[PDB]
Amino acid sequence: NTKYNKEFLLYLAGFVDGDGSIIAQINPNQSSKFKHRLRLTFYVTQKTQRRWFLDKLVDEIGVGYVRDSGSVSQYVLSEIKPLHNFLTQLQPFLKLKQKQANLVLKIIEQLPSAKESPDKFLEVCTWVDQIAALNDSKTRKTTSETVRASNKEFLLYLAGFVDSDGSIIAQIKPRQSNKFKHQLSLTFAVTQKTQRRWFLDKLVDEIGVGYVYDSGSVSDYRLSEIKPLHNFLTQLQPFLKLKQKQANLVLKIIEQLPSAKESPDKFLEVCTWVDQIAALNDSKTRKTTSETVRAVLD
DNA sequence: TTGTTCTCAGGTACCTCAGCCAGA
DNA sequence: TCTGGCTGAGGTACCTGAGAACAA
Ligand SMILES: [Ca+2]
Ligand SMILES: [Ca+2]
Repeated sequence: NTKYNKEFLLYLAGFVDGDGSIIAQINPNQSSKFKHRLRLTFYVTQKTQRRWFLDKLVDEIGVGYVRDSGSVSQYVLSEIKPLHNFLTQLQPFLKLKQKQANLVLKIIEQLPSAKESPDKFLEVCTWVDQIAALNDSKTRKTTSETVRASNKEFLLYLAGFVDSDGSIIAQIKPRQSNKFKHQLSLTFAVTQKTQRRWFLDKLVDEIGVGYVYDSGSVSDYRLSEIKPLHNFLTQLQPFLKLKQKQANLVLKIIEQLPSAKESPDKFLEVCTWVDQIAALNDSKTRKTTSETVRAVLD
């Protein structure tokens, strides 16, 4: 049994709450004693361009594997002993997926019994149900019914959730009344299905600043005020693993706003910093760029 | 002339299942 | 009959922009 470092577990619990998945399944199976086979899996998905991150996990956790699916990759752990050992250690730090974790640990321990009785098996399948109910389940076929046949601790965890479900954005917004016809915009955002808004609300309390906004079926925590933002990113930046470049770039920009609102040179140079931030992001619908701002030649 | 609030939306990058096979 | 490595995809729940309007 490997013991995992607490700091590793804090960050990881956040990223897992963000991009991870804790899953239990009943596999239709003729060979199986009860025509069904239970699978338990922990997943971390990420764009293949960042599979190094998932490759790190394999090394740090020390078990599991990484697979590709064209554009997107996954870390996967289904081996039972190690899975229980890992989840046992991770669950105290989970906030969104903690109930799932614990249910998967219960199932794992009750296994030996489940396989030696039709009735014990059934009960266990009703835990798989529960887990699926907790997840954003949408394509599940085989169900049990079928079978009837401390500030550093918060910043480490918050870095994790931010590296996964969050976004550090910098924008150049076209505007007539602006001295150089464009307005700089910096934003820290965290996104979440509106049914977990209570979580983005918690952030407003813990961070001290910002607001939660709703739209369609999702909500955002957003932070755009130049001061608070600089304060926050200065604190949070040491603990980021995917978005550290973006965080610094935003701090470097904020520090050079003074001299940027003075000369068309500094302004256009700071615009290239915005370009770099979007390059680093998974940018897809960006319109106004620095080259655009180079119409300032007019 | 600037900062900020508040909502919307394109295009995925996730999540959460589905399943087959070889080995012991 | 059991376990773990490996593969495919449905349908969002995110990310990362956009811009109109309020408040200075
Ligand atoms: Ca998520
Ligand atoms: Ca992500």
